[PDB]
Amino acid sequence: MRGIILAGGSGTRLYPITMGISKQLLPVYDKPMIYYPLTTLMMAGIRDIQLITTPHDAPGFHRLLGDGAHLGVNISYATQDQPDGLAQAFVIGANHIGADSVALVLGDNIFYGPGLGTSLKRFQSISGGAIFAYWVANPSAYGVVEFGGMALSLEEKPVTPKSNYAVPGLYFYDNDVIEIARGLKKSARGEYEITEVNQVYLNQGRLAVEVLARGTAWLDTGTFDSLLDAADFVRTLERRQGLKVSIPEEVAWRMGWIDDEQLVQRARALVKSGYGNYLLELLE
Amino acid sequence: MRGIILAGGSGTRLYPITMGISKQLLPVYDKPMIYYPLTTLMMAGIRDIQLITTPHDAPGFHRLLGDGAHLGVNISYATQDQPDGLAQAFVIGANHIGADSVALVLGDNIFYGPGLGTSLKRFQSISGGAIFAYWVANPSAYGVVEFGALSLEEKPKSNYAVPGLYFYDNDVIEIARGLKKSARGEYEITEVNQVYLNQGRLAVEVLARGTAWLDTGTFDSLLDAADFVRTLERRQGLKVSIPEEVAWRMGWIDDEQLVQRARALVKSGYGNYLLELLE
Amino acid sequence: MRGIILAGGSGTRLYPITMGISKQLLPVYDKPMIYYPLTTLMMAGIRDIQLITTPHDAPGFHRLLGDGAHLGVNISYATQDQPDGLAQAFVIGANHIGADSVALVLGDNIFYGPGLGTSLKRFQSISGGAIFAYWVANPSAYGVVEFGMALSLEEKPVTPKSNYAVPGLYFYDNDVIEIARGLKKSARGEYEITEVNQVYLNQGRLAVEVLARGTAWLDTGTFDSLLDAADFVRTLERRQGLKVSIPEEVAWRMGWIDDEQLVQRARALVKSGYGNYLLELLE
Amino acid sequence: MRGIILAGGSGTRLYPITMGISKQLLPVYDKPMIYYPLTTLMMAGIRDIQLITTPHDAPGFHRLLGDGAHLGVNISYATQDQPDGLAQAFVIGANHIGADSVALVLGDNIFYGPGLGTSLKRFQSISGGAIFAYWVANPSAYGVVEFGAEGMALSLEEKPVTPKSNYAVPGLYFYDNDVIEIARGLKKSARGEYEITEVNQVYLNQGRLAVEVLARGTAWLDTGTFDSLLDAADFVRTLERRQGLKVSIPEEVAWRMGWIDDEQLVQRARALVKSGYGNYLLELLE
Ligand SMILES: Cc1cn([C@H]2C[C@H](O)[C@@H](COP(=O)(O)OP(=O)(O)O[C@H]3O[C@H](CO)[C@@H](O)[C@H](O)[C@H]3O)O2)c(=O)[nH]c1=O
Ligand SMILES: Cc1cn([C@H]2C[C@H](O)[C@@H](COP(=O)(O)OP(=O)(O)O[C@H]3O[C@H](CO)[C@@H](O)[C@H](O)[C@H]3O)O2)c(=O)[nH]c1=O
Ligand SMILES: Cc1cn([C@H]2C[C@H](O)[C@@H](COP(=O)(O)OP(=O)(O)O[C@H]3O[C@H](CO)[C@@H](O)[C@H](O)[C@H]3O)O2)c(=O)[nH]c1=O
Ligand SMILES: Cc1cn([C@H]2C[C@H](O)[C@@H](COP(=O)(O)OP(=O)(O)O[C@H]3O[C@H](CO)[C@@H](O)[C@H](O)[C@H]3O)O2)c(=O)[nH]c1=O
Ligand SMILES: Cc1cn([C@H]2C[C@H](O)[C@@H](COP(=O)(O)OP(=O)(O)O[C@H]3O[C@H](CO)[C@@H](O)[C@H](O)[C@H]3O)O2)c(=O)[nH]c1=O
Ligand SMILES: Cc1cn([C@H]2C[C@H](O)[C@@H](COP(=O)(O)OP(=O)(O)O)O2)c(=O)[nH]c1=O
Ligand SMILES: Cc1cn([C@H]2C[C@H](O)[C@@H](COP(=O)(O)OP(=O)(O)O)O2)c(=O)[nH]c1=O
Ligand SMILES: Cc1cn([C@H]2C[C@H](O)[C@@H](COP(=O)(O)OP(=O)(O)O)O2)c(=O)[nH]c1=O
Ligand SMILES: [Cl-]
Ligand SMILES: [Mg+2]
Ligand SMILES: [Mg+2]
Ligand SMILES: [Mg+2]
Ligand SMILES: [Mg+2]
Ligand SMILES: [Mg+2]
Ligand code: NA
Repeated sequence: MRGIILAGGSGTRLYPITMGISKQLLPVYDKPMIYYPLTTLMMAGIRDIQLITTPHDAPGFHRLLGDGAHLGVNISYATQDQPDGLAQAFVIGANHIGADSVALVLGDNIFYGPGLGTSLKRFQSISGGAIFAYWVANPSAYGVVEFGGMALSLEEKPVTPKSNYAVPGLYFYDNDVIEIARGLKKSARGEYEITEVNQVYLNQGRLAVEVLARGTAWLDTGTFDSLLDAADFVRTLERRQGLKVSIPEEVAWRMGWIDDEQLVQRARALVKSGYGNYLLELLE
Repeated sequence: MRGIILAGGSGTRLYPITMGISKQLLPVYDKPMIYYPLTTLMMAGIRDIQLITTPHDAPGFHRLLGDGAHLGVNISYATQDQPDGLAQAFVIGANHIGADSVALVLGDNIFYGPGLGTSLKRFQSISGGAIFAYWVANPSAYGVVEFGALSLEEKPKSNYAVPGLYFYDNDVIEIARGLKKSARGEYEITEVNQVYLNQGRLAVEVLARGTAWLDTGTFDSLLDAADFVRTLERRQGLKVSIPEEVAWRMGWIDDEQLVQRARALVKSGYGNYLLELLE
Repeated sequence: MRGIILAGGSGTRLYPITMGISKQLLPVYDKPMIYYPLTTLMMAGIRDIQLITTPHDAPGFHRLLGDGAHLGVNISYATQDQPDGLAQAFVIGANHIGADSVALVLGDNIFYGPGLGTSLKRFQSISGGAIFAYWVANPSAYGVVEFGMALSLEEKPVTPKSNYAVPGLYFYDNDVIEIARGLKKSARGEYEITEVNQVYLNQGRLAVEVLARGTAWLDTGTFDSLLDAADFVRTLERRQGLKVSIPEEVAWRMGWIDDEQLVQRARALVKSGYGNYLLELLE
Repeated sequence: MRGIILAGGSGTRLYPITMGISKQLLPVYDKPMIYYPLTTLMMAGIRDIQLITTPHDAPGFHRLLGDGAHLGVNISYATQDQPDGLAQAFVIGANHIGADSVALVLGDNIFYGPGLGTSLKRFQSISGGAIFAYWVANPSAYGVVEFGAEGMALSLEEKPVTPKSNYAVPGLYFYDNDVIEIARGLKKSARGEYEITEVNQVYLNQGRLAVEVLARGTAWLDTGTFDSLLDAADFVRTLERRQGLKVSIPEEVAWRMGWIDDEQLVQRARALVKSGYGNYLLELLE
């Protein structure tokens, strides 16, 4: 299975913060935003990960991640000329995907909790599509899945939502998604829609939908309030429960993709922020 | 008076966040970090403002700020190739400063409260230097002033921090030049202040009771800053350091310009506050 | 002008917290809830303050506040046998008020900012009624005032005519007692403060002021609003070095207690940190 | 095994808050403080629970908890004349404990996370004593346990000026029946109190103190200062807002244990309608 992080977009909902910088390079407490979706792929067992970025923001990502060898992975890059839809991930990313299955994660999404770690490897064998559902108070802000207990309908940002279940930005597909995505026309709102990709899998009878487990947090960081709330959550997990979450150096180390020497290496550079100290303790 | 914002630095206390974004382009709730020291200069009535940035981050600043004209100011850019210390502000910015007095603000500082708004205009006339003091529990983390003004020491003989806002007459260009490095290895703003102190030409004001001064340079201090700004909006209905507001209140842009900035920033909710300013 | 704090009620919106203890004895960061409305009355210059409580919660209040002498005021008590509504403050409190004007503050309310400190003494000379207005995003939760000047007043409207809540601070001349005595129970089953205000509005004798820009107003009667309030107060201290609604400070600033008395208060409260602030006042 | 919650104390470190309310009746977000230690005992499988309070604070606890039957538990109420120390729990509570083992939990403590739920029942068979350890930045502020080279407990000190480790000893203790006589033999410490640390020292010196470092990802909190109380409330709200969990809900535990049935749970939900807390109970039934 190959991994893609959609990390472009104009970030208009964060202006003026994102006039000067990509949403995906914004801090969430103690690490760049892009670290969270990066680690979600890594935890699913994926080592070949492509970022799709705008042309103008790519150098930021290159400066931050290079080719990902320091994290035990192969990170590569592709460019999206304008932000004309999430379903373009599979078109732009088709070379990267090859003949494999794919996991797409959105660059502004944070997944945390039971079932959202190393157990995501269960999706590597995907046949058809697999997507998720997460109860929210305001479903009209998201893609929405309606159940009957199987999935019944999907709608992007419905003015009259048919459930309270948002569809988070993590999607697993077999290789058929490339042809599905290539065949899509632009929606009314001007975009190649991931919700329409999911519709085709649904029509065929091979969309699986799983409600995220009790105790899971899912966050989209695309508003001033949700970005700040995400940071507070991550800090709270460290201060109260002693956990640093989505630390790619740790995940790479726990998966065996880098050794102790390398871990120490990464830690030394990050000593002064406090981030590198966390890394050191993992050893002792 | 001309304005300089130091907005370079390596940001090593924020790694890895600052491996991919400048500290001065960090979000602090509803706006980027640079907006805070920028609006502090604008409130002092300063329209000639040079950002010193690193070569690599400069593009982000440009995309955000351009030439300033939309905020009714003249934003100019200079490069500092290496973060060799704060006093390089004056050497690097000397063509900018010219024959004028100068306000230097640090790119990662927030000033909020009594006496830190449009009353700052009074410093335009500065002769000598003028700096500030602010009580803090952890005086070691900052530069430090003792009163009888008595001693300055960069990182205690008191609990008074010297925050990152400094006003100098034209002499500072020469004084910065006539310096040579500290034990860690930087040209320190603290030494400039020492020089002015030595001639008996440094004024120091304790910031007013109830002022907030913040430095966003660590994971906790940044997040605490963000939280503070949001708290001001949710609890007190105040949006702070909005440059379009300051410019509009100063007469530097007009109603229809304001309405344009607002339309451009409508999706995030930031523009809606600018529209409310008219109603 | 005399003062009343309504500090009874059942606290159902905080159950099961308030199955133990009164809402008005809950912490907000560094002090009991009741200190905020108490200090409001004090900043208005009022020294004769009656607390109305339930019968069962009274001992908590007596333990905390006693007769108020340590704060340079006279705190007295009355009980409300059932929580039959806010306007009963003026019936229960009739003897306390006597012939005087009165300020009523609700026990779960925090007022902070410009115009909400010692400048409140300007209301002592009230003729008629004077109430306030504060923009909230969710007006249906509160008393609501519509402007055109005040056009209408409605208690928790399903379709609010404005975003302006009517906060729990009210100043009235002596006529309020008879107005309250004449009320019947609303559809809700309570003698409503909103109806008292309606009577003054009917008579053209209700003044309404929108709270100043930069003011905070809070009602702490939900889990979220209680916790939000605590976070706000701690933020003021951590970020701006302010401790707010400290009654010892207010009393000392009014001349009601002296330096040596302030020291005694500080000494009583030193293990928590609260007393250290009081010592820092002296310098 | 019997349970005791120590819920007295003067609460001086929270004055003036605790001049008007017991620390153990303070709000922690959506429930009183006392519900956390109570639910800890219940999750250990303990239904016979003694609450020790001050005499003046007792009525508030009775108003809250009544006879405990709504939670499927039996509540014995005791009072402590003066706050003379933690080990007095076993003297006051001697009749309550009888011949059984006992769990003691401190009224101002919150335990959350792996190993601190229903798996606590593993301590009912305790022989000797069993206590815990939790890394803190400021161990001076707590009882402190030092481990030897072989990883076993080596020393215990209450609030040492020079801590020998960073491991605080949290306020949850499991003991066999010998604890009563041990506690009976104690003299007041240099703080003037009958200390829990001295009880634990007796068992350690006897070679029968077991100490477990709390599992990775656990939260342990003491709510006895303005900042720790507020931090605790923030934590509990974040778990709901972000992870969709309400924690230490004793009605839920009683219902999961089979101590109350569906109709009883609804009855509790109905008493708790206006706050949101009851609505959570209704959601459990689905
Ligand atoms: C439209 C577009 C977006 N992006 C990036 C930016 C974000 O990291 C990510 C998703 O864009 P956003 O504008 O944040 O999308 P958002 O409104 O949050 O909605 C999406 O994300 C939601 C979950 O966060 C889903 O429930 C929706 O079904 C899905 O459409 O993709 C691209 O890289 N290219 C694009 O063309
Ligand atoms: C290993 C590791 C994990 N995490 C995060 C990822 C998740 O949000 C959270 C839990 O991840 P993991 O511990 O790998 O466990 P998870 O994927 O939930 O799998 C567990 O939970 C599943 C569902 O209960 C079980 O079926 C599995 O057997 C069990 O291993 O911790 C980090 O942030 N950093 C890490 O290094
Ligand atoms: C060294 C250096 C820094 N910078 C930028 C980064 C920051 O915006 C600002 C100050 O750099 P920082 O490393 O944050 O400095 P910091 O440790 O906070 O200390 C300074 O700022 C403190 C106030 O925050 C003062 O109390 C100290 O006296 C002063 O030394 O200048 C530059 O643009 N160029 C530079 O060469
Ligand atoms: C009904 C009743 C309440 N009380 C106490 C409890 C509270 O401290 C205070 C107010 O009662 P609460 O139930 O919070 O009222 P609440 O729903 O917030 O609304 C009141 O207060 C709101 C402002 O907080 C106003 O906007 C409303 O017009 C007013 O009716 O009075 C009494 O002492 N006796 C009572 O009969
Ligand atoms: C002295 C005393 C206290 N209490 C109650 C109040 C609290 O809920 C609980 C503990 O008293 P506190 O004064 O908070 O104790 P505290 O300083 O936190 O320290 C205790 O609890 C700490 C854990 O929170 C331990 O690490 C210490 O070893 C232990 O002595 O017992 C009583 O019921 N009776 C008492 O005599
Ligand atoms: C005028 C103005 C002030 N402020 C801030 C600056 C100060 O921190 C605070 C008070 O400033 P100001 O009202 O200008 O007061 P002063 O006369 O004390 O200088 O409000 C803004 O954030 N935006 C604005 O448009
Ligand atoms: C004097 C004083 C005011 N305050 C609060 C009350 C108000 O919320 C705010 C300002 O009050 P104050 O300075 O008295 O101003 P005003 O003249 O505007 O009424 O500070 C305290 O908390 N403690 C005090 O001792
Ligand atoms: C069963 C249950 C557990 N919990 C809490 C207790 C613990 O802090 C955490 C885990 O408890 P539990 O799931 O019982 O697991 P363990 O087997 O690790 O003991 O969840 C509740 O808050 N409510 C509940 O109803
Ligand atoms: Cl109430
Ligand atoms: Mg998004
Ligand atoms: Mg700094
Ligand atoms: Mg109320
Ligand atoms: Mg018995
Ligand atoms: Mg304690
Ligand atoms: Na037994």
